[PDB]
Amino acid sequence: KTLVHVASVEKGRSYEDFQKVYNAIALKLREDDEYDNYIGYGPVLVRLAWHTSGTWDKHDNTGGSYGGTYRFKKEFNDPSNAGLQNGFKFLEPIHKEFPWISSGDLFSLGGVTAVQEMQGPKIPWRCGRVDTPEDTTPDNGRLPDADKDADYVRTFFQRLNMNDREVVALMGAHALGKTHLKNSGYEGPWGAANNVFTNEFYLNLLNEDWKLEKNDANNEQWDSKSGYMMLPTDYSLIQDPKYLSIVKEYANDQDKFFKDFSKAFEKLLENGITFPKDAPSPFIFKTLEEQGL
Ligand code: HEM
Repeated sequence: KTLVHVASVEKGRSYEDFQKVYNAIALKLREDDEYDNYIGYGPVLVRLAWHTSGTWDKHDNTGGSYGGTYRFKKEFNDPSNAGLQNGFKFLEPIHKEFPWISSGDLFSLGGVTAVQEMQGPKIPWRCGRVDTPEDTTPDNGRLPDADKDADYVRTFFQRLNMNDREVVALMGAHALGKTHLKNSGYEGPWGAANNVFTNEFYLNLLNEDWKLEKNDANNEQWDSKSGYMMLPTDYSLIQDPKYLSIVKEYANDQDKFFKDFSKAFEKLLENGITFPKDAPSPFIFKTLEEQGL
């Protein structure tokens, strides 16, 4: 048994309307550049898009991006989501200016906007997520643990209908931002260019000299002398021979990584949603830079 969630376009809206929302997000990203010691809000908005989508369960179609349920306190206060309140606060003035967009559409568009504005690939995006009631909020515990191994990771993502290539591609988002000890019990960035979307995550996995250390929360993480870290689950991508081949591919082919990430990220954001056959095609938003804005 699975619920059906049919996409329904916000009434009367079309590409131009959502490009305006895109633009407002992008301009605020530019404006509020001081966030997180000048990393900016790009990374936390990408994380917010993933965590609001990553509760999905293919078996019964519970969770997922459609209902926008992070706005309800059970999901907002998931310990897995610690730190994401910053993303939500960023989006509040956006939602205030454009109150017609659904919460799910906003959270997922925030992630697309962030990736593109950080020079990542275009991510086609579809509208029509519809807010669902508080009792549809999925319980805590559907997001993954970081202390585990490759078998955990593989098994975890089966629940989101992601294969090895999809998983390795999605994990490349760890180029962005950092772990924060008070949020997750891990500390440090994965790389140097952490508000520009690149394939740095894979290059660092393969080329840094990693040491297994304990951080100040008494948790193990892999650290390099350049001041970078990897979670146990990140490092698992080079411990497993199947993941390791894919890491090598993306480390050696920027374009391939961009294309595969774009597909997997859109899929993650669309899991659980039925698009009517007459739905609009996916939108590909222009960046501020492409618009001369
Ligand atoms: C095994 C799967 C994953 C695990 C265990 C995991 C774990 C974590 C942890 C522990 C943090 C640090 C949070 C903090 O302390 O602030 C984090 C941050 C982050 N995650 Fe992942 N993650 C996974 C997959 C993903 C995926 C699939 C994406 C997106 C496609 C993603 C995007 C990010 C981003 C952008 C940040 C940085 C946020 C910031 O700097 O505020 N993660 N993740």
